[PDB]
Amino acid sequence: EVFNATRFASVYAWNRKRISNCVADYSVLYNFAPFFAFKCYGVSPTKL
Amino acid sequence: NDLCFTNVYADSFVIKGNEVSQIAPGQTGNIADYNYKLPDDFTGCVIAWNSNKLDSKHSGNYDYWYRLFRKSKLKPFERDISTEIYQAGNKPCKGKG
Ligand SMILES: *[C@@H]1O[C@H](CO)[C@@H](O)[C@H](O)[C@H]1NC(C)=O
Repeated sequence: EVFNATRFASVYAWNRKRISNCVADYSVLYNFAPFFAFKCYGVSPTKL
Repeated sequence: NDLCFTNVYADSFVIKGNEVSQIAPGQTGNIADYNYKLPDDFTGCVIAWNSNKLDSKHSGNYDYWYRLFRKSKLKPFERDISTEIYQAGNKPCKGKG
């Protein structure tokens, strides 16, 4: 529901959604977009 | 000119402009992940000069290729010449579309 939206708000008003009480599989995140920059700081994306 | 090397390897490939900045030890992107990854402790140097006279022609040219779809990241200095359709969902689908 965060990747299937149609009105990603402008940067002046960055929409902030909270994710709680759920199981996080990032395979859907990988599938749902032809990524351009998966650059990550705090965690290694492979070990997610 | 003042150091003696036990071996020198020359890897050459045509690539777009921004992926030149992509090519560096410890980087990210569709090329640095699925096509060519340099080692983090890379002892070497990179060379990039523009070529619009041999990779271009009237009516265009599409001979070159690149991979955005791989099962996993490319461990450093590995070649992955293979034409396998990336699975999506749970289908053993073998084809385009
Ligand atoms: C958005 O949702 C529809 C719902 O069927 C889905 O088919 C589509 O792939 C989604 N696309 C994006 C870009 O989120």
